[PDB]
Amino acid sequence: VQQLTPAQQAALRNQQAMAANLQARQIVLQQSYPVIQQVETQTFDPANRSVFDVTPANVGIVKGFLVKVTAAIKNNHATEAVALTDFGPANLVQRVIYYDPDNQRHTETSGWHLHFVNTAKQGAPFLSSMVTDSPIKYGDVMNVIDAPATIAAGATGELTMYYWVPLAYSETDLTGAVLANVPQSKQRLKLEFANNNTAFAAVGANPLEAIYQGAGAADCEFEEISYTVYQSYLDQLPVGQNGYILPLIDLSTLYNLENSAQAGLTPNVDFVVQYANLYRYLSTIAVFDNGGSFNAGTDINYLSQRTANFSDTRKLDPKTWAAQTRRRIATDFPKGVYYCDNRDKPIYTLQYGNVGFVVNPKTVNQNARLLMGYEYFTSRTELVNAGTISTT
Amino acid sequence: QVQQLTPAQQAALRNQQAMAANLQARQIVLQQSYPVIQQVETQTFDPANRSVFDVTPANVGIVKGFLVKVTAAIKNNHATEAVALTDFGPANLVQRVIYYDPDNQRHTETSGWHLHFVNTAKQGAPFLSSMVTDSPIKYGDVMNVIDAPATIAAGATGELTMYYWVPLAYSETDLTGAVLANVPQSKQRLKLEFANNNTAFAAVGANPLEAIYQGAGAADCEFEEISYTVYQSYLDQLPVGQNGYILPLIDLSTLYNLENSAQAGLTPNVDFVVQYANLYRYLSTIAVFDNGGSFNAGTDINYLSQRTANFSDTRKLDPKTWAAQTRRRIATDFPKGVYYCDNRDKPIYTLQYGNVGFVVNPKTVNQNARLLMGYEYFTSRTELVNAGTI
Amino acid sequence: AQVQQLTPAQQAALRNQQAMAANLQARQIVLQQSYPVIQQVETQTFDPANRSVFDVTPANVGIVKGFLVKVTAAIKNNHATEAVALTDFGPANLVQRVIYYDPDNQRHTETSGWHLHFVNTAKQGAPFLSSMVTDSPIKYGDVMNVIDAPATIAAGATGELTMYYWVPLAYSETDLTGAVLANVPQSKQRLKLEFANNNTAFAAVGANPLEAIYQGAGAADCEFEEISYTVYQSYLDQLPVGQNGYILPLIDLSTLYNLENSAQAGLTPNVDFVVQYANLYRYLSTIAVFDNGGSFNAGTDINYLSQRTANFSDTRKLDPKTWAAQTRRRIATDFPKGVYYCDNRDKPIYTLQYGNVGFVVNPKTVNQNARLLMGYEYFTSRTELVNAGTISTT
Amino acid sequence: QVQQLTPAQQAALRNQQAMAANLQARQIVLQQSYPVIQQVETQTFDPANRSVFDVTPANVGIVKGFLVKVTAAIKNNHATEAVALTDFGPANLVQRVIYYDPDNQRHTETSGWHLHFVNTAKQGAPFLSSMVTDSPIKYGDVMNVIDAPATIAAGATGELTMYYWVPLAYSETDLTGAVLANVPQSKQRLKLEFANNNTAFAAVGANPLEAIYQGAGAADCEFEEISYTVYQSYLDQLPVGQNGYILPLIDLSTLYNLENSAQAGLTPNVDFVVQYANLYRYLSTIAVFDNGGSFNAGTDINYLSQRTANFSDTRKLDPKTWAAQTRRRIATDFPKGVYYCDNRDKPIYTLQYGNVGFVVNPKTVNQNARLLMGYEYFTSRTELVNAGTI
Repeated sequence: VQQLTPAQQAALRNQQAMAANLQARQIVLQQSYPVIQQVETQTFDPANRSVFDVTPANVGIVKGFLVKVTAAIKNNHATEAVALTDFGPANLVQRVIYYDPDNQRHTETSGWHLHFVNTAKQGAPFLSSMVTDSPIKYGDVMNVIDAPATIAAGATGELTMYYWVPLAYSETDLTGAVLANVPQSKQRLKLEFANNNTAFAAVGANPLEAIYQGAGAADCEFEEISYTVYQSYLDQLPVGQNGYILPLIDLSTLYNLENSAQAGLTPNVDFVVQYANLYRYLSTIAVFDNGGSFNAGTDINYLSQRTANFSDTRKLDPKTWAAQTRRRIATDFPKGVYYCDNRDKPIYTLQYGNVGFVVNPKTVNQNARLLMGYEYFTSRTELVNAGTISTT
Repeated sequence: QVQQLTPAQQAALRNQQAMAANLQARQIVLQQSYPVIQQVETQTFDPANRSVFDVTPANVGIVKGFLVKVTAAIKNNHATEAVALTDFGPANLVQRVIYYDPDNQRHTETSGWHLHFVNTAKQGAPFLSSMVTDSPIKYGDVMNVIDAPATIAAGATGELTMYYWVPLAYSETDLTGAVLANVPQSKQRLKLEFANNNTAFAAVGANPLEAIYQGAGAADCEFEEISYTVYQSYLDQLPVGQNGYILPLIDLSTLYNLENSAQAGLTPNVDFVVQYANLYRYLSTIAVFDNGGSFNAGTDINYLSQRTANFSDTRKLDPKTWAAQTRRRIATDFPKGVYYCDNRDKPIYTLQYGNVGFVVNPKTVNQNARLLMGYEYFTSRTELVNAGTI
Repeated sequence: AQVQQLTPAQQAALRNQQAMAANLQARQIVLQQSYPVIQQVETQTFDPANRSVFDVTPANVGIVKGFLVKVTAAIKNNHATEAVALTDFGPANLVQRVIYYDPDNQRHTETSGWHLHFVNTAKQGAPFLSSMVTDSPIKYGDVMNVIDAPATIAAGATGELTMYYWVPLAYSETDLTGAVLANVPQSKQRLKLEFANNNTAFAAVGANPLEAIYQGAGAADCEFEEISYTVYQSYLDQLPVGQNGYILPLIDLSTLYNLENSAQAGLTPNVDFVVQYANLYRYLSTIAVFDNGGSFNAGTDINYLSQRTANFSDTRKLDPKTWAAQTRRRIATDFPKGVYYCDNRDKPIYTLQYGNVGFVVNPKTVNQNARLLMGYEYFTSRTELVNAGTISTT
Repeated sequence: QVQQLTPAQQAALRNQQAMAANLQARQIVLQQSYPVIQQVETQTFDPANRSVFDVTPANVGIVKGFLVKVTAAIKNNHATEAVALTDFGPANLVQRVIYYDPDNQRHTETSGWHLHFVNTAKQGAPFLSSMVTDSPIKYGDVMNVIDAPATIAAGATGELTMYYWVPLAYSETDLTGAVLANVPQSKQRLKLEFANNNTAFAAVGANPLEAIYQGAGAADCEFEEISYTVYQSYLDQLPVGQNGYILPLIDLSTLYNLENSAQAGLTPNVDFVVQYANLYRYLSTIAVFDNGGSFNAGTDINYLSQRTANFSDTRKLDPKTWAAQTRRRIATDFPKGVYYCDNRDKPIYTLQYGNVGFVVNPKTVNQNARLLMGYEYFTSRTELVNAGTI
């Protein structure tokens, strides 16, 4: 007969709180107004400081941040040039941490992983201009994301990069958004930037977190790095009786971005990375750093997503795997990056039992690691929606 | 009934309570099930030995379709002359696709070029292609999912890959046409005819409709190796109620079929009507104007149209305005000679044979000129009372 | 049923006979209490190098019986030495297409200009709007040049053409079957007219002069100077009013009288080429034009023509010279070379099953790109034109 | 109904009590009556003067068919060049056969070559031929029942002999199709058109389809004489019961008809579908692939088939396996270009016009290429509600 999973039994005992959460989200999105506003601008030399702290404005229901990073890389070598890596200007930011007003961190990931989830949630390369056949001069007019492909010996290059640091899931789904109408509780957006060490790899180094690589990289340096943060929030919140109208489940659930690093790979043996409990995984990104070398599928036998340790659900070679990615973002990721979409059916071990991610390599070099990147929800329920001054 | 024989209110000759239970049972299935894709067969062969293969898919779950990866290697053993790609290219690696339901019931019987274009038209873009952007981050053509060299020189070798989605269900959210295969009657069949050394290399001046390469060195071009891999997409972990499986009973008893046809007898500056058939629910129409081995970009056509009996021409347009309606569909143009007609918002369903027709008015017609028609359509299990498409 | 599928008594039990007796009473009241008006509804003069397709707004009044279309042209031959000569279809190719839409956006007649001209001939009993030559000493004859065209335009000369077309809606002046009640305030009623232009009206030597007007060695330099058109609408005004609104023949106004053309190819020598008639139409006549690859012959490339039926195979299997003898009893002449007329006005083809009646051409010699250009007139009785199919099949 | 539109149990929408009374009355007639064959008409003419004849036999009994002996004499008045026989040969001595009922209802309207091949197909051997054996007893070709010289030299004269069975009843034990001529109405007609001096001699290069001889002296060949004789097979002493004649009522109101057709519009390497009309009961199909006046032994055909709407191809075979299935039928091969399809065990009977089709996939198509289709079929007296036999 019919038997429900523990995930479906929880969905029937929380079905009146979810109906109240849906009708409170519809009232907020109907009656509020989207505002984007600059909250911080700074220009620094990264030979003195590279870790920065950004205090957001405490207003409305925050949906996310737009970070604009601009750089002025100068090459001081006499006779040798450098060239862009495969991640390029996405390594201008090395780490993004955001802390809640409750001092609970939401997103703690690197710069390349934030860019690829921005790519995956758009359906195209993030803030890119596609090439067409039109005689009307569209195209790369404004240089939103730009970097020169080669900085010569004695030249100077200007870089621009945009990051969307997400808090809410989308502009119509407020799962993960932050109430910020609290004056005494600050937020925090920690931003690590590149240096003259971590951004100019030599010939034979690991260009994973670098920006330029070449035989003149020992004399490449920044001149300045400027950043600008834009806070995107919902102003003019609806107020009924009993205070603000709030999607309580959507504000207590987080939406996170985390990356890891697994090692110890063996040729032609299944490397398994287990999905953890309590998380509802929306996308996995695996990067095969094969010891400072990135190859277009020719060092992988197959990628997979297993149930318990048995009965695979998508076991594909690295071109059939990339064919499912081309239905998502209308291109494929750089060399070594493999994306797995789980947005319609999220990987939830309460629903499916133990689920792992499998990589079977073909060639494993020395210092070869597997760089995971996750994107998920997590709930952790609440009992007080209060915090109102009664002497007002 | 101002234009079509039955409008959408008169086309409600169905039960409308079996339609309500079908839509409810489909939405239950698409929640409690999980999509699995897995390889079912793989074989590497030589086209000089064998060229037609029959593939046995697994009898699991509710089957949604098949992803066929075909990889090939071509040696050009000419002394001095090279060959070049045709307009259809690696999409002619597979010559025929026939699928058979466990009750020995055929579903899709097309060529490979027609199956590729329906894959393009259902994505909104060329199938499994990578768009070219302006990013400094190195996206682009990285993995070479669909790829073929544009020219194989004399004494060189070219490696080329092609993917085909053989559909059974209509889409990922519409389960019309899907096959229940848990406890079947017999095995399923996936007949696959591949390209030969006789069909894949056309000489200078030949008809490059089914060819892959064409040039002066085509007499000394040969295959070395063709591998195929068939993946099966299906829905596992089906929901179970008080009476066994929860099933969309008239989505599984419906056939989402793709079919091919061909009509000849064109004369210049008059209408060449290609009459649709009754009792099919036509969803799209692809016409390929093979003008005697020559393919032109609308230069040999006065107009294209789609008529009715009561109404006149409904979308009579010149070839560049017909192409403008397809750049809103797939965001590019089809190759030369290929014309797409979408009827997905309003399917053709007549009850009289020649009630709706497809019209091409040519202006220059060479000998052995023909229209190569491809159809995708819905039909129930009473396809046995139908007639020929066209 | 021995020849036809439905006998005239069998297809009279498929109709309401009390609604038909009430329909012929309402037609006699309309035809004796109305006034026939003919009125010019549109006129403009153009250059076909600028515009050649026109939409004509008629007048929304009365019960419309048809349209009279006068076309005048001014062809110039800018060649240096060579002249051109008039083709067999001639000035009848001044109009290329005719489409009429009624007040309810329902099309009626969608045919070519040469096919409209031959049905105009076939219903008069003579070549349309022509004057016969007599031996009267009183100066009758061709005084006004109603339909006129010079036979040859020399190098550096100009010719004036004049052509008339009757676009029928009603079947005749005594039978209002096919007429349109147009006293409704709308704008969907129009008369689309595509005219000849500089590409379709001058054919080179050895080309296909089917839709051309002139043909010769100097046809590359022939141009139009000017084309004028004038449209006259014939209708019945002051409709009789009893109670319950107007007194109208309801079956006559819910029936279409249409003219349609189609082309079929695929002829091979010395075997039958059966062009099938269609289900649910009521065919009245049939024009067949044998374009033998740009060549038109006076029956010297046909074995025989015939009409065909499922049981009772051939009904008029005749020689081409004997087929022409049955049309000299109709129009007191014969049609141009390649044109063959089949009359079915006494017993109309109405056949309830698609290819039951067919039209046969047995050719002796078939050139490359040969075809039959059919032309049909029919009653089709709206509420079953929606359930109809294609007008022909081979 | 997996394969056909209506299977044999669904095609039993007849009375089945009038079927058992028809079967009972048929064997009473076949036991009690007596087969009579007698001469109707003999006539000797010149084809330069007259060539079409109308034979009016007497209205006796239950008519089973007609035997037509045609004898001819052909002079070759050329100076130095000779002519040679075609593949169809003396079977083109009769160009057209039409029979009419006493009620002026036509039954068979074919050519002479198609009437000959149906005579071959219903026997199991070439019609009225001598099997070559090894016996020392002098059997063989003694009487020359069907004879023609293979080559008529310059100045020579050749004598031809040819026999035709024009069928009315289907067989000698099945009276389906027979004509009850004991009626108070007019006499039956048998229209016969013969060869001329314009249609029996083809020049070198011309189409030898309706010709008898073909060669470089064919401009000077002419008939000296053609004689014909018509015999009539019928049953007399019909049984009388209590209510008059004992008659197979729904066997005499059924027509066994042979009919001819022709379709054009072939292009290389695509399917050319020729659809089987509804309401006929097709027993056989003869398709002659005239490839522009050239007849080949399967070298210009990829495959032949018989499609269905619900099913796929049912007998898709290469042209030598298709000929292998007819060697189990007539114990030899039909001439070059002639392809035979047998449906006598399960006749085609659709109720929808394009349910079953006949497919030829060519590989080389010349100009004026066509298929010459010949059908034989059963139909009731409601042939008046039928359509064309494409």
